[PDB]
Amino acid sequence: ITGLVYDQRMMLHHNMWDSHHPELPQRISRIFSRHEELRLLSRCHRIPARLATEEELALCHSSKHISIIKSSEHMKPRDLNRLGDEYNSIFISNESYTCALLAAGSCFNSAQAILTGQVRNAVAIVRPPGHHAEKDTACGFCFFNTAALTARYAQSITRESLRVLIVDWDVHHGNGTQHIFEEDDSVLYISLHRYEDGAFFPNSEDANYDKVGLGKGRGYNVNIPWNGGKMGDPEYMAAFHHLVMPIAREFAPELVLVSAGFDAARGDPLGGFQVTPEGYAHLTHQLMSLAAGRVLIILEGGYNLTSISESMSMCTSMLLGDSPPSTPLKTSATVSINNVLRAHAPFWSSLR
Amino acid sequence: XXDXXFXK
Ligand SMILES: [K+]
Ligand SMILES: [K+]
Ligand SMILES: [Zn+2]
Repeated sequence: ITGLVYDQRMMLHHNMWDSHHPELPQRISRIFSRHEELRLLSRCHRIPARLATEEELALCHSSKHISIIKSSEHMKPRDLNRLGDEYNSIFISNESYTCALLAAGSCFNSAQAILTGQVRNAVAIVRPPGHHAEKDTACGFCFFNTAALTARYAQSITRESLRVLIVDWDVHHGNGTQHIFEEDDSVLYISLHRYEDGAFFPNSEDANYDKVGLGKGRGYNVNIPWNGGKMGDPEYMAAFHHLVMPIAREFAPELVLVSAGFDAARGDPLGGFQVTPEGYAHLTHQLMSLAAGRVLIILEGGYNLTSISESMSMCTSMLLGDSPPSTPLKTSATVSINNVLRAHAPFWSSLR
Repeated sequence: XXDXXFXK
């Protein structure tokens, strides 16, 4: 059985000064509608949304950060503008905190449904996104790091050191996820992202291939950065073939979380890449060979409404067991993949 | 508009 969580209340988070800001309420309703149209919704077990608790947010975030975002629930517009402007790329409304709680709690219920055996896998149609949120700050349209929190929540109901793989295929580097787990060998973070030597958001060398983790976490952070090319299905398939899947098999995770942004999709106004819905289906199908199929797909970014609706629907089709649907790499993608292989061969025998 | 992620 495949689980699905979606709650229209997450649409209430909005940009009161710029109604055309790309992190649109209708991102999630358009994805949900397309699941209905393609007759995928009726094939899924509907998992209820819920609010994360503040205790659960403290799995990854400081009490100061939690209390600041919480206080925005009661702010007047001038103070919402001032607070949001203190962060890198954040807008806040009075509903933002609640929606961020619903996004996280929905993913907790999905992870719980998988780990109690109610469903084999699941998809979470949630906003605002999470992967740029840091322990102490909001960032990049994200308030709390939903995927990072879900990994810790999964560990909290099974084994403190349960091996969790987070694959972040949003076109942006998940700086927050990397940092939260950078010293941790129980959570393997693998990010593919446009990088452009730091010109692409989040504009930090933290996203480069030589950032491999720290302390006992050394080797458990895998950055696959793209430079100088409009990447697409061939490049993402090659990165999965040479890097993501061999490393993941060696790690042997018990749960796979996908930070599934769809802004590397053909048509995305921010990403500039051309991964197709069929491409995302093949990526999902490969991940389903891990963790006895225990895969939770969490919406992150993705800003072309048609693109994200078709792409995420294709992912759910794969989770449901449908057959996957039916080219040389850009030369700089070969360079990137080889750079990551050189960086990580000391840690993963499958790369030697 | 000086928003890092939108490049606007
Ligand atoms: K990413
Ligand atoms: K890690
Ligand atoms: Zn993104």
